[PDB]
Amino acid sequence: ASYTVKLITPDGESSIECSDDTYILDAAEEAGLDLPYSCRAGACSTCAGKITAGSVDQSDQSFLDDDQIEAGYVLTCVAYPTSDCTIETHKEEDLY
Repeated sequence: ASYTVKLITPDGESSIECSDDTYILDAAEEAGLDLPYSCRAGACSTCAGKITAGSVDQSDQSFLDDDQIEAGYVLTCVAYPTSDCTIETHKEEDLY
């Protein structure tokens, strides 16, 4: 289970279900492009999850995550409960 739903990085559709916390670019962006999560908001743009619509950060607080509990749009590389992960175009390095 876990790590299986859908994501999309330089390696388009990736599988992620994070039914055990995590999801972070590590699940996808690292499954094929290795990129740990730490820089924190205001430090990078690699974690631009486009509609994570899955991993529920929960501990958003001041740190960026999902806006409140469902929005990969922000740096969601530090979520908490993860009811399925859905990050598309987490960061195409262009922002079409």
